[PDB]
Amino acid sequence: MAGEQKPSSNLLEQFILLAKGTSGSALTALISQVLEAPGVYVFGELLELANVQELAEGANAAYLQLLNLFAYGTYPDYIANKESLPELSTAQQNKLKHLTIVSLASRMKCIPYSVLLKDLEMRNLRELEDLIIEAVYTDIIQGKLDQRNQLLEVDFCIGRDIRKKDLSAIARTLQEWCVGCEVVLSGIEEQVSRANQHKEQQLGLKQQIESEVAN
Amino acid sequence: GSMLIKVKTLTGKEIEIDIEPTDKVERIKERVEEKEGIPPQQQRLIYSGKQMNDEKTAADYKIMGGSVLHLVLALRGG
Amino acid sequence: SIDEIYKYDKKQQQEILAAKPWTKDHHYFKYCKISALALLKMVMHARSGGNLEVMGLMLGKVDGETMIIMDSFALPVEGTETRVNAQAAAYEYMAAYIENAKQVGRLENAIGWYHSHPGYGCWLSGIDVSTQMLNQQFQEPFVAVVIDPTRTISAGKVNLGAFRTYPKGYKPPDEGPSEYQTIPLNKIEDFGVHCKQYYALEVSYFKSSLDRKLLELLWNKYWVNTLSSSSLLTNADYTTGQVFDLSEKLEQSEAQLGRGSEDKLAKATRDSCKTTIEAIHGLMSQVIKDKLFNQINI
Amino acid sequence: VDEDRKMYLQAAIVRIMKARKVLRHNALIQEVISQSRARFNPSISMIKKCIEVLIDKQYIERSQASADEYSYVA
Amino acid sequence: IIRGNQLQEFAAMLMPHQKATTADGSSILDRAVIEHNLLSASKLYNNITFEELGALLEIPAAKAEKIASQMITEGRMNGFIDQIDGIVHFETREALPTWDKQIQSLCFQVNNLLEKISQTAPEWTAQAMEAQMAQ
Amino acid sequence: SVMACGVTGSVSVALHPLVILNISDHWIRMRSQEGRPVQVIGALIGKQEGRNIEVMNSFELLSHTVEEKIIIDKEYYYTKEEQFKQVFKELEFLGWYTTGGPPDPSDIHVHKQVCEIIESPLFLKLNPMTKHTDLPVSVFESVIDIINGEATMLFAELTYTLATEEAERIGVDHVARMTSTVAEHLIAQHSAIKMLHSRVKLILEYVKASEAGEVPFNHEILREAYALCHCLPVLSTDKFKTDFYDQCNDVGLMAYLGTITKTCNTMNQFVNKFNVLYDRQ
Ligand SMILES: [Zn+2]
Repeated sequence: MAGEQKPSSNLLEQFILLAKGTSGSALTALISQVLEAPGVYVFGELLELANVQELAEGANAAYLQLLNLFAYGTYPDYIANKESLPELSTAQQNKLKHLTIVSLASRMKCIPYSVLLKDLEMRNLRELEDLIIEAVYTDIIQGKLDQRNQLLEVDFCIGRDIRKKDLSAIARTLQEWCVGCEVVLSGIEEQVSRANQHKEQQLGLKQQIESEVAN
Repeated sequence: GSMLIKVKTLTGKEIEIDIEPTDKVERIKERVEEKEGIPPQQQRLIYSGKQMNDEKTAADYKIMGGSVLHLVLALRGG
Repeated sequence: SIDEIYKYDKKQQQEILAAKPWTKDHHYFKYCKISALALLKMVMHARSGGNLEVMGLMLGKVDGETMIIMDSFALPVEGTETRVNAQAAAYEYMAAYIENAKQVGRLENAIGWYHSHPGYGCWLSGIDVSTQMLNQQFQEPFVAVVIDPTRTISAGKVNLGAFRTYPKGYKPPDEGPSEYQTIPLNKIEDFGVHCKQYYALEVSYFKSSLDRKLLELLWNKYWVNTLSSSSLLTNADYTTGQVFDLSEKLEQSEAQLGRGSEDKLAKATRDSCKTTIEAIHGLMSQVIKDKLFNQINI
Repeated sequence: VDEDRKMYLQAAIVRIMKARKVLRHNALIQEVISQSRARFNPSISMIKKCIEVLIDKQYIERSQASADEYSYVA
Repeated sequence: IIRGNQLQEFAAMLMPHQKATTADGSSILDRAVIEHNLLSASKLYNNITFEELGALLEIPAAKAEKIASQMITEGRMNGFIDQIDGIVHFETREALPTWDKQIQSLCFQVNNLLEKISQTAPEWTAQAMEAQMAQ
Repeated sequence: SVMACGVTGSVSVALHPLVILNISDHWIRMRSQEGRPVQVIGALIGKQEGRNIEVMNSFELLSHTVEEKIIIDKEYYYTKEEQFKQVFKELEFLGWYTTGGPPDPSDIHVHKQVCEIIESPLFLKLNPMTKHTDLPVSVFESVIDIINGEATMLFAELTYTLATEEAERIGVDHVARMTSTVAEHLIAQHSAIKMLHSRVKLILEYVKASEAGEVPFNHEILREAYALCHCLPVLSTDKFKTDFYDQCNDVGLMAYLGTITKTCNTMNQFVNKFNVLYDRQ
């Protein structure tokens, strides 16, 4: 319905009315069709509904595990936690791989190939850059293949998930560093209001001296 | 402008302009374009089958009131 | 009021227009009240003019002891700096404009000469000194409104001079500025022939409070553009032309001070320091952006 | 009559074409008609060819803007 | 980037003189498709070798670099090479280029979120406006 | 209130800032002529850069009162442009500014009036008689679509900046301050940065509220902040590191030569006065 970065736009009121009316096993079908929603793998205001709250910790408590994985966890979590979460499709298993990998490139300028080969259990170049190119092909990834650094060049990242909340701490760390660079640059500003304002005064007075030298 | 000459397009558009008896047709071009949007560099000023130098005075070619400063000029301006 | 000077009293303005104080003293006009239309298309049409010299009619008025430039700008033309009375040919512009400008209450009339020497000024050269002198004996109050486009590019300040040239018979009195300026070979001789036949007007600027608020708010989102210049890449070649020109000027300062254009060595030291300052401040802004955005470490 | 009129016209035509660049196709040919009202009745078509003749000599070029409405060159 | 029997059905769309095909056996449209294919790969990618990109394209690395040099025997190619190291290269566009890339990248990203919330919080738009007038 | 909520056009022109001042100046002109804040018209032009609009240059016009409506005296404006298109050919009539409250059917009407010289023109609204803290410029543009069986145009707003001309910027810096030239330079930096600073600070404020309380919990808030913190210092790369060694070494040896220029001019004057008093120059 609404439109910015998100999965298939049906999903919002789609799963609103689904969890509203589909519950238990109908809630499981709800979840199964939730599973393919990439840009919203996390449902903060969609788990706002008590229907998803019973989705969570109901029969599908493992699915709330998976949802928080999207919010918090990674696919390599599943590589360890192969049984904790609900089932996933190979497409969706690679989707959780893309979870952790978009989070990684979110971290670094460019994540190494071997990094995701190992954490995401990726064996070889072929499948590696297959899922890589499909991630970039989602257009989440700008930049290019950082082969020489054995990385992936990254110029732009679309938001992966809703990623339940460091939100407060996130925005306040943002406020912190914003103000920090601001104050660095503002100390510069007033050093400028010193120096070549001092340059104005200095040369003005020096020229006064030179003019008074005559008579 | 003391000299009130005519700048004429290929179709005969003779324009009344105030210039001087030493007024540069270099700036007479400026005048024709500042007056008619038709810019002067395809307002090729030709005098009697032979071009008028874009860098000259109108009166250099004994140009006067009913004299003609050729455009060949453009249509989109007009 | 801040709008008290934007008031174009066509009564008062055209009154002092017909006042002819210059025929009593050709040094009456000491001020030049300007609205920023001069700066507007003077600047961006000397720059958009590339290197093509231009000419025409300025909007304006007169106030007290003040010429007033409501307008000055360029053409998409050439030939100025060498035309026999260039400017005239663009007056057709406000041969029409001002006329039905009165239809909107722009009851102003024509006052001056818009122009630009793209890259090397806005003035009247040797043949245009014929222009300037003849026309000030033709058209006084007349001005040599002088600002250089590429000088105002690598300079950061608008050296505006309203140069009412000293008419034939009227010599520079106590106040003749006569802004000496480095001229190409075409007109430097005739500038030496006529460098001291003009004075400058005290060119002030007038506006509204809305004008100031608009410029501040301009900056208030242009600062992002400020940190996105990349102009060291822009005219590094311009710096190179200055390289050659400066080694040349030191050659000529050499040739002057050899045995015996005044003291080309000192003038050359001056201009060298100047242009180096120019390139250095360009590098300043660029290193500014660089160190800022490149010292942002995660 | 046909060869001497054609020669007289080539010169009158190039000279116009240098003076003002019309230059259009259609309007141009019409204006050409206007200049030589006295001479004789020309072909409305061949208007095309007319400009064509001047296109070759490096006298006037063909602009991008229209099949008509070209530009003057040289 | 679609593959062989992903559109071998397009064989049915083709024409007999066209379904009569080329010397190397990649038909006229096949290699056309490879121009198309690799062009996608090309416009995409930074730098790759030819055992890499040939196994990618299921084809000889010989052919890969070979007909690369042919792909520029068109002159529709842009990039550069090492024959010996057997590599082609993306470019990192690195600099001032990438600088303003993500400069105005963040500009649009920030203004996207700004006006998203200004429309989701036009009331809070007014409130933030109030506090910023205080600012 | 017949407006139509649409999309972009064909804007790109060049700018100088006193024509913004001539937005001011037409309002002052018609106001002094009528003794009242006059809802005026003015010939908007601007930059069009990809998907960005920049509504910049618009001076005095003719705004007649047709019984309630602002009116571009259309053929009057035709006269006017031919009165300046001779020499102002570097600028094209993008739209019209005015002065009043929000956009009204008279503003819609003269915007349509601007929609008759071209197909998709722009709309600007200024007012010194309105009551905002922002730079008073509203900017509208057009789609053509089908709704409720009616085929209609569509006019909606997009955001701008202002010109980037060198001497223009210098004049902006002065006429803002009107007194130190990079100071007269960096204050354009300061102004734009403070403007977007208010922007992303309002962002910061309603953001902080999100995590605080009573303000909507969305997952698309900070998330972008994560993107930002991975947008940190671009090009660590050593590429630009060498590049900037290059740049600063160039300018610095330039300055070194200028240590040359300065002290050599000093030296020549010294040799002069040495040839002045020690010698017969
Ligand atoms: Zn002259």
